[PDB]
Amino acid sequence: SRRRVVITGMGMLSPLGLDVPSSWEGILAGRSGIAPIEHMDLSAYSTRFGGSVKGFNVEEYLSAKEARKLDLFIQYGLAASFQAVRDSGLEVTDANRERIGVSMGSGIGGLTNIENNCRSLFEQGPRRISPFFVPGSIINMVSGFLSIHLGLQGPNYALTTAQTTGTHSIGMAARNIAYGEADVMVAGGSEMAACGLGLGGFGAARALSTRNDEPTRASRPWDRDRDGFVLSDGSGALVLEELEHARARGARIYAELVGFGMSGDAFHMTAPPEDGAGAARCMKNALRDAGLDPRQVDYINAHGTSTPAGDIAEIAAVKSVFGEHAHALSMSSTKSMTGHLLGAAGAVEAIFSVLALRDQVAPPTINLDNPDEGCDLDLVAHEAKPRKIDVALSNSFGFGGTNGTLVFRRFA
Amino acid sequence: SRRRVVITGMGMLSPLGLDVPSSWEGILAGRSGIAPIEHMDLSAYSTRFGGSVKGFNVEEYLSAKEARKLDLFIQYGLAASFQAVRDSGLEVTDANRERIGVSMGSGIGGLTNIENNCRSLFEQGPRRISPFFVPGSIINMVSGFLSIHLGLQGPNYALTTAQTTGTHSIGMAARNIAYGEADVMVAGGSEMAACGLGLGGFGAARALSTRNDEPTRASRPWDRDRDGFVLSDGSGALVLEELEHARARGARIYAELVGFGMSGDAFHMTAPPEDGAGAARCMKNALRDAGLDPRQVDYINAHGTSTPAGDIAEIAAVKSVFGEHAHALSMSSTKSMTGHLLGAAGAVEAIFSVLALRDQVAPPTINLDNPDEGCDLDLVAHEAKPRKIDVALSNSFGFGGTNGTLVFRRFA
Ligand SMILES: CC(C)c1ncc(Cl)c(C(N)=O)n1
Ligand SMILES: CC(C)c1ncc(Cl)c(C(N)=O)n1
Ligand SMILES: CC(C)c1ncc(Cl)c(C(N)=O)n1
Repeated sequence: SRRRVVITGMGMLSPLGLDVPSSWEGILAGRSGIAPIEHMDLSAYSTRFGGSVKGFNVEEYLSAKEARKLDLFIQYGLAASFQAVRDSGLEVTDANRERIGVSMGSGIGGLTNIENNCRSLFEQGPRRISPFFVPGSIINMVSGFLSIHLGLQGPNYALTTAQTTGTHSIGMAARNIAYGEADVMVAGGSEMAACGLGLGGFGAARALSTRNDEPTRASRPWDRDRDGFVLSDGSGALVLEELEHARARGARIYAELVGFGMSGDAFHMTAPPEDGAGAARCMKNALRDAGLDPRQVDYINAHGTSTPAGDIAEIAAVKSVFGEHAHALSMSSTKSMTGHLLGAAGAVEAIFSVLALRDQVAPPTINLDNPDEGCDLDLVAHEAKPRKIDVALSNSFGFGGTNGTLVFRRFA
Repeated sequence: SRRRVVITGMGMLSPLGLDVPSSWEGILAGRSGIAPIEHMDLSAYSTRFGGSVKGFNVEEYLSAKEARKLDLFIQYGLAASFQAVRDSGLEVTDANRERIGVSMGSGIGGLTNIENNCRSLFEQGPRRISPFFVPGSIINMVSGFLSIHLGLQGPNYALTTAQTTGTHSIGMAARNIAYGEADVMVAGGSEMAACGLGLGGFGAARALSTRNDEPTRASRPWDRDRDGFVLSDGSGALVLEELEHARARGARIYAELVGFGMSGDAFHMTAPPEDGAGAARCMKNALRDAGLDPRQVDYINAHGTSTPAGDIAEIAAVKSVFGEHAHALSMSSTKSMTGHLLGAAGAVEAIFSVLALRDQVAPPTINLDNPDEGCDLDLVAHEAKPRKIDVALSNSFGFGGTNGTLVFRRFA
């Protein structure tokens, strides 16, 4: 029968820091991680800024021999995973290695490496493709390399559900533990899509903010002057652990994962329905999964991408699920500060939701100068709001109409 | 407890055929779908052959306009999925659409689209990248597009576990149903990596057979003259359905899905351990999941890729798990005929495992002219073997040491 799941360790790379505490300090101070991109020339592009990871030292985590063969998204995923496992205090042994698995996902994976090898192929021929091209680029190799480095022999897989990846990865890893398939899972996501194909492709879809002259103001969820999402890089990883297994080893427990919901919009390849019907179905699934009255929800980490249709669909979904209580909870988009980490969005946002619980503070939605029509909830405009938070919900919505909701609560 | 899961519908594109019965007819006749790749200059490449889908007509499924937006791997996944749903007879309604979901995966995703958009970007700059590049290339768009087309509102996700994708997708979809998160799932995988990037990428790792003179003899699992796997394209989709749901509407049931096993080798990025210890844990996990003794297994659809180390690891793993029964079961690699469909391998091989049960016949391992050292199991060399099959296993063992096993049983 279904076991309880707690969070015992967290790890992160974000545009705000090279770990969780540094990222969280940035979140609570309303700091932007968005800046013009330096790692390539973007003068031909309609968007030239993003949330880059600043000063990432892979030689804190991996031999340079290994690092040189792995896409940045794998390096970022391993870094966050290593942080999370160290943070957990968990020791891997012959007695437990079969019971510890990994589910680290990505939306796109090793686009930079694939682009770079495509350029080699076209200009120079196939003999110039890297021998490490496949294992260094495909999405499942965060899970793969983490298992090899730590000796994890439990379920080993990867999700790819676009902007919902991190939320799905964490939810389905919790189900693995709940149902007895594992006692521990390392789960989350990683993304580094900031190459010509990534910025060019989202640019071709007119999905990105073009606020090149004021990048820190570009990401403005629910603001009347929003003009698309900001592309950001990084990773989130959590150690999920069965409750009794955590208790038995004296683990520090951050929070309990009580609820997971999924749904499909079955509406449009890229656009959310205006009424947020699929998002509402997904949150209701999650609240019923957690055995909660919707009034128990104190804080929502919104998807809040700063798109015209996405931001308003989320207000419509929260109002439909929570009714009058929609005016009592706090909802914020930390994408106002971090931008959109795509496959890693749900992973860093789950961590922010757990830290909202630990610290009893709703993070701000920065740049919310002029809330749009009907965006009249507590969106924690501009400044962090200390408040009672027993239950936190993290939402993600993705291309394909794919929705995920995670429900966390304080653990006593 | 747990609900029972049955197979009510199947769909396929393979190198042997454009549907299940044509593909299966090729399998039982020992036909090869391997040939030199056409409409492509592979002069500078060390491998110039593989398993192409021949004569695929996407306009049987999609309008020309909707097909132009989607990578070939997505088109192939949608063709298999539509076939599977049609085969099942299922009627989607407002009363059941929240209980019907999708988990169709891919190993490598939209390399063809990535190539063609790289060409545009490198030659003409980012403003010539297709607007549909991102939503038409990402792995979760088979699940996305299928959900939108059929109005499926159930769990909507995509796995990417390299060569294990199709096996994991089907197994985790079976869990969704068993644990009451869905009544119906469409599950499996699709792949189209016979672009330069796939032939070039696997070729740079020297993972491919280079038997260009005789492509049909290239894929020769357990034969002493094997020299790596053969790259192939296509898709497999199953309709998985809760047993009472299937009985209530009078569904034709092909077989029961009784077991799902996962493990991680935690050994190496691309090569299995010599003794196949991970593959052995995974098969034991699958049989435990099914409450079956190894003695009850009649038929194994091997991973059987035609790599020197992979093939010998699987023999060791089967001898370890099955002991005095390892010679009584029959084990074959249909990759001897189809080549290696990577993420779709596990999907088409689950369908071949179900059909082995329906028709009481072990498909052949063609090209097994000279079994290697210690490859003395019943490998069904050369020709199909009619026999008793109550229980059939399908194994997938991929990059990152990620393992999956499905256990199917006759239903009556
Ligand atoms: C199994 C037989 C009846 C068959 N032949 C061809 C096709 Cl394409 C299909 C299908 N499921 O769409 N089914
Ligand atoms: C499985 C059933 C519904 C089906 N689907 C597709 C085809 Cl092609 C046929 C047929 N050949 O009459 N029958
Ligand atoms: C990229 C190469 C050097 C590499 N890096 C890390 C690992 Cl863990 C392995 C492996 N054991 O398969 N190989």
